Amino acid sequence: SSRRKWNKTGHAVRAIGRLSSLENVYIKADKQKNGIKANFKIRHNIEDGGVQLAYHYQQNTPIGDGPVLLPDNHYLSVQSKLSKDPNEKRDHMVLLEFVTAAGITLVSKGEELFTGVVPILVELDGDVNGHKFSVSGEGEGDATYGKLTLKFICTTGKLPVPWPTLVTTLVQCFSRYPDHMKQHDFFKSAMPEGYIQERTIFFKDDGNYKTRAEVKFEGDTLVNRIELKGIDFKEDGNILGHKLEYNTRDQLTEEQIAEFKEAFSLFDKDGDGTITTKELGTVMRSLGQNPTEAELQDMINEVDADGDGTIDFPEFLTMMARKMKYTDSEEEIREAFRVFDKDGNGYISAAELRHVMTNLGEKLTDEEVDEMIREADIDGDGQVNYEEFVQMMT
Ligand SMILES: [Ca+2]
Ligand SMILES: [Ca+2]
Ligand SMILES: [Ca+2]
Ligand SMILES: [Ca+2]
Repeated sequence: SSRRKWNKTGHAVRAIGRLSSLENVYIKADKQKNGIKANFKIRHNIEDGGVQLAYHYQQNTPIGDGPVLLPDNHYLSVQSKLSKDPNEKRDHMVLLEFVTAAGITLVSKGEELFTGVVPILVELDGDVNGHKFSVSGEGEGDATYGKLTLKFICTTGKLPVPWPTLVTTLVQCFSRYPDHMKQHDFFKSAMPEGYIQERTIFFKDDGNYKTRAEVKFEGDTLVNRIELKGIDFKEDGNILGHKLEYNTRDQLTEEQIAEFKEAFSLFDKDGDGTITTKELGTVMRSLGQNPTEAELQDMINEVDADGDGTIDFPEFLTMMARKMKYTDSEEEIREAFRVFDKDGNGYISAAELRHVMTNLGEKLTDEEVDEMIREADIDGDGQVNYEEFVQMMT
């Protein structure tokens, strides 16, 4: 019951950390190229702990002359699930993804090509630090639901980088745009003739990928043909060392749902099943921060799938599930620590933890605070240090 009070307060602090970061796929118009650009950050969990970040910069430009839709700023929100085919002997990846557009609060001819199930083919040739490879993929897309299902095989044998590092490179035309956002769908507007998609992908503390792809219909089939070049990777880093987790570790016990609901209720103080800017502002002040109305709006917008300007319960569950699927960076975890460690000395004291609990509205007398400090205090100094916090947080 003191482990329930860490869990709750921890989840709240994590929720605020999610709402204050930029996890989606940000798309903007690029009038000079009659297309778009994007930027986003991908997290690759490192198998023995930690996260490997990959910073993406993207440009798309139409292959044809016909007119295209240039969007207002918005984002795509991706849910990916990687798995293995138990009968496949070759080095491979099975991928299932659901992609939805959002970020604009409350139809081109190309879009007609996507109203049913469309076969897909993908072909990639790569070269990373001189290690060459090829990948072929096939499956289908159902843009009505933002859905893709694909299987990929490394046709040259063993893949010299981890599969997850290639997911972004391996058809954003299959995204589901909501009815109020159909005029911002560049990708389908450019079909059937297609677009060129280019990226540079920076793997933090390591090398980079450069990619160029052509995405277009070839008969009935939507084809993505790509070349990729990787340079400057460390032979012992996460990429060439194969130190990244493959598998989407996507639990969500009913128990975990229940813990997220408890943190939800800390925000949703009128119990109506949705969090407003007023409510989010209340929580953040009480934790020491002082956001403006604009920032609170932008925070909500980051996870506001229906665009009504509030975070409803299912939208909060979705946000929290994703925040637990991928590991936080050391900078992020330190930030969370600093919410508690108010004097910055590296130690959460009983006094500091009371101050946060008092301030967040809990009745908890000196007594139970102690009980909480004690629960987390591994080395018995009567305080919680960074490493004890990191553990209390998993
Ligand atoms: Ca509410
Ligand atoms: Ca909403
Ligand atoms: Ca302190
Ligand atoms: Ca301690």
